[PDB]
Amino acid sequence: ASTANMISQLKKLSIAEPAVAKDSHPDVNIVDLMRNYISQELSKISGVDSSLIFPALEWTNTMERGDLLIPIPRLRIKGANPKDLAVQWAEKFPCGDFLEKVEANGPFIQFFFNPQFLAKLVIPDILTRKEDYGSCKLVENKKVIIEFSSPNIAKPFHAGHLRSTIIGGFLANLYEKLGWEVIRMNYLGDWGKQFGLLAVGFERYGNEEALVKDPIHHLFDVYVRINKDIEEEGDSIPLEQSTNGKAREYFKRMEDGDEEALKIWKRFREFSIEKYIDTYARLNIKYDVYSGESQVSKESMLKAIDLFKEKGLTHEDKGAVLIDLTKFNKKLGKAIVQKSDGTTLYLTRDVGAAMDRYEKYHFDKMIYVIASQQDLHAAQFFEILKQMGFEWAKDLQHVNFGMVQGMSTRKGTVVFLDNILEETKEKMHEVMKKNENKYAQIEHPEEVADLVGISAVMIQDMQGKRINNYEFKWERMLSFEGDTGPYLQYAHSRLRSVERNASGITQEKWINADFSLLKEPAAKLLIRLLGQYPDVLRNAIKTHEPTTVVTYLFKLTHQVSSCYDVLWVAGQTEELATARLALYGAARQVLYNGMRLLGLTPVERM
RNA sequence: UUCCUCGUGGCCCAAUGGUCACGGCGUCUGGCUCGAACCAGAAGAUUCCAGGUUCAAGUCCUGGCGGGGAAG
Repeated sequence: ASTANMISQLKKLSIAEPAVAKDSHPDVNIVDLMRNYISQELSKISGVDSSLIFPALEWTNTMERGDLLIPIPRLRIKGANPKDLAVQWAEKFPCGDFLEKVEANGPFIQFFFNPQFLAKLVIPDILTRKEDYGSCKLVENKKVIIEFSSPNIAKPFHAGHLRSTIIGGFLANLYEKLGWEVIRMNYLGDWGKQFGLLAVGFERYGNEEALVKDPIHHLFDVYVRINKDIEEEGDSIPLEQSTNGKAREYFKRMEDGDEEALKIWKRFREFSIEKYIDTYARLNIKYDVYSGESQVSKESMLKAIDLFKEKGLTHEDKGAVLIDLTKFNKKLGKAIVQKSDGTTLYLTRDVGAAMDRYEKYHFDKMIYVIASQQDLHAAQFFEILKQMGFEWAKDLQHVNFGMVQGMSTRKGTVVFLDNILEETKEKMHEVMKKNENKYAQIEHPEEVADLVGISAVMIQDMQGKRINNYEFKWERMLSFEGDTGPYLQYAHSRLRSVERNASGITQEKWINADFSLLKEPAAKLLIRLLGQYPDVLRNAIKTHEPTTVVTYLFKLTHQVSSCYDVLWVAGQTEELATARLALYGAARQVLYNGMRLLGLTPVERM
């Protein structure tokens, strides 16, 4: 046997334990292949079980320290001296065609993959599976429900709601790529005093004809004014006669039955959902079901109430049903689940909704993409499902995120998301016209500008970890130089130009290129880069951070761009021209994959 | 007042507990006779403070300070 054989032995090798081996996928992750190899070999040298070595292998910070490394201390070898072991094991390590070099360094052992070896396997793999390159089957017939955005249709959809939307869109695409069935659910906040306020407000300032001219502009004007009332008349006018109370009243009429209200409501409900469907689509998102606070009946809600008692979780307080979660967690406190008047509160509705979902979908996992401002709530909610004894309770997860600051209707700082997009599109359109020759070759400058701007908007948000807050600033959405959406778009766009620029050669020929011709440092760094996308995605699903992907995407595009200035595809020998076309080709495919994963839309020209 | 969360270069920000902290912006020097929305090079750090756990801390623990959030 030999090299093509070692690969087989390594692909059908579960050196990892029943737990971690479910992570080893030598077949679709070059780094895993190496993890296997390195483990098998280092075991033969060290005497240490390979299952102990595998998880001790770490991907490096920068590509200067190798492709993987292992901290000897981690192996916990009694009385040993890591620095010596490193040296010993390192100088004796079999490189073969896999590794380029193994070098001891302090208590660590670094492993430098052989770029040639990588090239021959990764590019073809990438060029062949294309949109499925990063893919990996991490789950066996599992269904997940991801509830995201879930806005209150009675309030302006501003820049702040961009977050729960794109994050949820991301997790959805990510989960699918790793083998999950995904239900994209928008849990619309469409049943309460808030809508009441909007309805009342429409009587006060609404104008049926202006509504038709531009529903949204008018409705916003309505929202604005009616809200000035609640503010201006603070604690004066007695409830029944005040605006606020008048709003609560309108909701009563609905929750009561008033066929008159349930009509103006349903009218709004249908319309809003239509307006939303376009917006989400403009962000490459298509919900499977548009649920909502309304969709959870008093049946499901009360059935839950009984369960709280049935399990001895509630206590009576002057007619109100409460739940003191202290027993379970001091920080959780007490929660009102139903008030004296009988009205079940939102904490109870959420539990209803939950149970309803488990019944209808029998999901293996449900992800709640809410904002950090609902941390306590989310926690209580989860705790309750636990103590209710639901098996699935343990399959619920809350993915939070920081807030976009600088959005206030009463401060006039408010700016709708549809407009943020639009305004950015126009700006991107102008920079696009700065280059006549090129601009001329674009068929739909408008469509493309909007794609470019959206990438700008999305990336600037996904660059840092969800948890981080950030100040709304137009310059954040309008920048195109440096690490910005436009940067990725331009890289993708120029890699395509290079392709078109050499139609003379086609993909089929790329896969069988003489990869040995990709020996330059720049090409090596880029090759190594290419084989990490698979690890990136799997790590992405652990951190649930768009930034996990975006960070990679820039290292990739950065390296690509470096290469772009030294490795020409044009004016070369057909042999070298095909070699680099396969390199840039794969690079483009990976960038394509990642961008889509994040929810952006690659552009061919800009 | 109680709880949570963030604090990394002048500004934004990354990091599996694993070595001498990744990028962008600003700024300095260069490069337009397959896309310069770019590239090459330079300078800028003790990762908020006092400690602690650990072979190893930006990362974990306690407390302080500051911003944000939540509860009362």
